[PDB]
Amino acid sequence: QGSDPAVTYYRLEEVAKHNTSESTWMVLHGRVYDLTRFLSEHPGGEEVLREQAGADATESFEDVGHSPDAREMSKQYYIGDVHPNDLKPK
Ligand code: HEM
Ligand SMILES: [Mg+2]
Repeated sequence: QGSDPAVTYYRLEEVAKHNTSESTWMVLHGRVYDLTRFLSEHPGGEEVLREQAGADATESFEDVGHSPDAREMSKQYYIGDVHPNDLKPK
């Protein structure tokens, strides 16, 4: 019922738990990225990620205007999709 076996799903209330330097997950465009090993290598700094860790950071991501290389760089951190219950209705 909407459920691709190829896709692990994470509820947002779970993603919210990963908001620490020990484990930082973040949501971008309906997708969940584990950025823990990425923190120190993010050119915009750790702080800006930490401040939005455990949440949907899509808007902030897009407003900064990340580069194509930045988008390509994010893919290795993809660990699953946001549970459909927690996606916008429209
Ligand atoms: C939504 C949370 C995020 C925020 C708030 C954020 C914010 C920023 C800011 C403020 C800068 C500096 C502005 C500038 O370059 O002039 C920056 C640069 C950069 N960010 Fe992020 N970033 C986020 C997520 C990510 C992710 C997931 C990746 C990919 C793994 C990433 C990759 C980069 C790269 C490569 C740069 C260097 C410039 C470019 O290639 O765009 N960022 N980021
Ligand atoms: Mg490329």
